[PDB]
Amino acid sequence: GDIVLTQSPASLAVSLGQRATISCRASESVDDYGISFMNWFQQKPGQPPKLLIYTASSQGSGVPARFSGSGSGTDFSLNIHPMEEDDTAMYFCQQSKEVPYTFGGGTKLEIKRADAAPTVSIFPPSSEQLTSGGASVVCFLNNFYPKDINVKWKIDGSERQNGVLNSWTDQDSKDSTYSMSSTLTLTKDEYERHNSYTCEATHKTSTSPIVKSFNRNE
Amino acid sequence: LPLLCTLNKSHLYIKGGNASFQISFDDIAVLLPQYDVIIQHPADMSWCSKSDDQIWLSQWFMNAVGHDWHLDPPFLCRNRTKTEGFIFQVNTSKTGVNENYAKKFKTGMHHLYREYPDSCLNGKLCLMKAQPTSWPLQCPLD
Amino acid sequence: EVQLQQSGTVLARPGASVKMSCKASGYTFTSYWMHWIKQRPGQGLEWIGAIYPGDSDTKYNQKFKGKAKLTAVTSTSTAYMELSSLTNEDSAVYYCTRRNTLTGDYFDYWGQGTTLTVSSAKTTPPSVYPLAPGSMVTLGCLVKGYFPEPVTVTWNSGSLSSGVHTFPAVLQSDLYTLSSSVTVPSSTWPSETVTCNVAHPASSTKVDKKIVPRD
Ligand SMILES: *[C@@H]1O[C@H](CO)[C@@H](O[C@@H]2O[C@H](CO)[C@@H](O[C@@H]3O[C@H](CO[C@H]4O[C@H](CO)[C@@H](O)[C@H](O[C@H]5O[C@H](CO)[C@@H](O)[C@H](O)[C@@H]5O)[C@@H]4O)[C@@H](O)[C@H](O[C@H]4O[C@H](CO)[C@@H](O)[C@H](O)[C@@H]4O)[C@@H]3O)[C@H](O)[C@H]2NC(C)=O)[C@H](O)[C@H]1NC(C)=O
Ligand SMILES: *[C@@H]1O[C@H](CO)[C@@H](O)[C@H](O)[C@H]1NC(C)=O
Repeated sequence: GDIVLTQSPASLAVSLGQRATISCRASESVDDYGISFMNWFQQKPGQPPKLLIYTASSQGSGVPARFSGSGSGTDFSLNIHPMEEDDTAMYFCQQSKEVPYTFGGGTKLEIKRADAAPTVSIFPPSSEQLTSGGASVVCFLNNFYPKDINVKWKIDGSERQNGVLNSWTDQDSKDSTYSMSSTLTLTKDEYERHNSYTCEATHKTSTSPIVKSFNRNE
Repeated sequence: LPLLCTLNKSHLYIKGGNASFQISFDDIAVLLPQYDVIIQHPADMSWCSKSDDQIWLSQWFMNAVGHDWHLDPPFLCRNRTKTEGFIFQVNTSKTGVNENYAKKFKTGMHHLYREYPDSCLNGKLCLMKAQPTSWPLQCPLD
Repeated sequence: EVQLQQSGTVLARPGASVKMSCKASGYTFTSYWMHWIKQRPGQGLEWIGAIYPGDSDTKYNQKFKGKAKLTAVTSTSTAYMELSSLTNEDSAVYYCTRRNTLTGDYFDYWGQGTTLTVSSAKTTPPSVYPLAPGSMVTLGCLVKGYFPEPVTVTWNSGSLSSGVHTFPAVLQSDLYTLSSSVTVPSSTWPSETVTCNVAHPASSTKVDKKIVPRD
């Protein structure tokens, strides 16, 4: 019974000055009284949603003319043109035709820039951590674009998936790149049974992975 | 003689000639006095529609619920030159200066639609909208 | 000027109840429905319910009946939401928002959000581990095993700010772990000092860890 809103795309990258177009399709009509009960919100990290557009096409308070809503029935669009730096955000559509009020899944808008290879750095466990009984191996993959990247851990030539935790930064305010941290955590006992530790990054900027390693001996 | 129909005890419909409306009550202010057409007398309604049947049905409905065109508050309709389409809107909020009119409107509605429960509760913003609709297949024709 | 001010971050144990508040100003509190919205970490938005403070009328999403209870105190223009029988699924940011009905139905003003964290963990300070390598050189700091969020990380007391990446924390063994990297010219380290400064306000702790070469 609940109205389902499907946004597309899930994310997109747009060059400064160019057009971003986000779509929202509703599972049933949101029209009544000659108007369309569809609203759009912008949300930046750490902040609440901000009303951009209400009733499909009416401009929210203080919202720049570059934001434009259109559509009716089941098919709605938000256009942003020209794209500015401060428009990077999550965008949500929301229907207000029927309770329960429901929202689209969100579309992440990013700034498009030139491709950039990651700078990869690997770190053995600190003597301090080892002395406490633990062992974490850390790999940083910094300042890359686009965001899509595969990180593989190898221990003495064998791929290791268990014990890996990854974390990603959002797009950098200065250079519009992404960064990532990958940490392999194991017991001190397991860490000391192996010699070679490798962090391998596959990214579209190279056909071959960027490989950083150390040997626990050296 | 207009036909009146209640479906599922909640959805209200009226039909007369080539016109039919759905009648609903909620807090959405679709029309506002600063943007839309103010109706104090039946003749003001020529700006609400190009359809004479729509105008006649609207007037019949308001007369039937006991709207006194001379004494009672004015209501609103969308100007026929706009693209969004026909609609009129009556403030039936059971509150403040409007309470007497709202109570009378409630009585009129109970006379026209016996089995409709009153959604316009004490103090709440409640605005009746009448808009075009296809006559539901589950409603009768006489 | 319309403002909705929500109460601060709250930590609760599984099975407990919590009540959070939303104080409204700059408009007539009793003339608008106040709605509540849930947002789980990295997820979309889910409608909980609403209260009309003018007459105490309430509406709920079927999904939150028995989970959420909405009330209001009109004397202080404050709306409240009580969440009961708490589980990990309740950890989220919760927003209050005003619904306007002028030529639409829309949430025009929003509170800043209240974070709820449901956990059995006890306040624990971080271990801070230096990351030194085995033209430019990258150093780091691993901040492991703390609760609750947040920690703040700076390098050389804030004077080293460019070339820093501090990563969001992840949960590891019911405690948080994060890392920070800093990239400096090789001519500047180890000849000049590089130190990560970690603050954990909840445990009244600050740690400075100088990054020295390995041996
Ligand atoms: C649909 O219909 C509803 C119901 O009428 C509309 O809702 C009401 O709209 C009007 C706007 O036209 C609002 O009126 C204003 O009210 C404020 C606040 O007044 C209150 O508090 C005062 C105490 O400080 C008190 O004096 C008031 O009491 C008076 O009124 C009641 C009857 O309502 C009466 O019993 C008393 O004896 C008093 O006479 C009241 O409790 C008020 O400040 C405003 O007055 C100033 O401004 C007007 C300018 O228009 C000016 O003329 C006055 O001289 C004064 O300076 C004004 O009256 C009312 O508050 C709304 N009520 C609610 C509950 O929302 C709704 O707008 C309609 N909508 C549509 C879309 O049609
Ligand atoms: C309806 O719209 C036209 C302008 O498009 C205007 O001239 C006319 O007066 C309007 N009617 C009313 C009753 O305001």
